[PDB]
Parts: sequence; structure tokens; C-alpha cells
Amino acid sequence: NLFGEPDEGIVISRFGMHADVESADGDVHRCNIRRTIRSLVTGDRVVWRPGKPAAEGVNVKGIVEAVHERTSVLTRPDFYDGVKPIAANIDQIVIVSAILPELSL
RNA sequence: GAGGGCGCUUACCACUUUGUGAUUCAUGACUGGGGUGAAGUCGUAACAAGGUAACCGUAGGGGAACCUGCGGUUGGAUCA
Ligand SMILES: [Mg+2]
Ligand SMILES: [Mg+2]
Ligand SMILES: [Mg+2]
Repeated sequence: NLFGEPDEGIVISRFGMHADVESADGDVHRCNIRRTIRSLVTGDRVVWRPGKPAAEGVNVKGIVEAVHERTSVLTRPDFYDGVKPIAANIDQIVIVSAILPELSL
């Protein structure tokens, strides 16, 4: 409760119980998520509010309220896990491989 | 004179000092695991004969669930 300013920002990472949300200027600010969120991935623009600092200048978390529409999505299914999206909202993929341990085709 | 007092000295001994142990609390870089986490990643181990029957003890292996070797049990199916 007692949330802050609704704004657009880019999610840095995903940690299940919470997520790292970068603001519109480059501020690392971790936030938890809304219970109605079906999925949240790395690099997804969201609607979020950075809570309210209890101590003056020292805040713990904010919340991520809403999720914008997807440009792309990387959904890969799995046995006994179902279809799970990994990443989204991307234009280019770079397949990176090495000769060690193996280089398969 | 007898005797007493003072003073001195000795015995006992508190506090106090050094050397060096035992024990206890607080602090403590670092470090060992474990628990609590529905949505995160990695795999599909076990529960059906769960797709190499499982489990226990022990040794070795490797991100990991685990696997292999030896021995035992049925808390195993199908089987005469
Ligand atoms: Mg299995
Ligand atoms: Mg099995
Ligand atoms: Mg056996």
C-alpha cells in the first residue's frame, strides 16, 4: 500500500518474489509485482509505482501494477512445466556458440 | 618493685602488583550449513513395471535432482 507515481520503466531482471525495475533515467529500484500478473520477463516495459519511503530517502521496494503489450515474445514449452515465456520485446537475437565443449549444428 | 600503657617487632590476613592458566559475556573481519519463499532459471528424480523396480548401508563420480560398484530387504509389478 501507499504507492507512488505511475510511470513507464524497463524491468531489469526477474526474481519471482520481486523484480528489478529501471526508471526513466537509470535508477536501479527493485519492486514486487501484482498478484493478477500472469507473467513478467526481462526487459518488459511496465506501469509501476515506487512505493513510499518510510525513512526520508530510504525506501525498500515499490510495486509493478500493469504490463504493457508485447512486441515479440520468446515462448518455449517444457515437459511438466507448460509453455513459459523467457524474454520479450526484442528486435534481434544473437546466437552465441563456442568450439568448446562441442559445436553442434 | 609488681603491673599497665605507648613504641617496636612477629604470626594471621583484606585490598593491591607481576608471571601464567581455567571459565563466562559482549564485540568480531571472515566462514559453515539449515529454514522460510505461488509464480525465476535449470533439468525430470521419485509416486504405475513412473518409462534402467525402489529403498537402506558404504565407497567413487559430477552444476544439481542423482548415477555406478558391493551387500541386504520387500516397505516391488509381472510372474508358476
Ligand atoms: Mg524420473
Ligand atoms: Mg524410477
Ligand atoms: Mg539390491
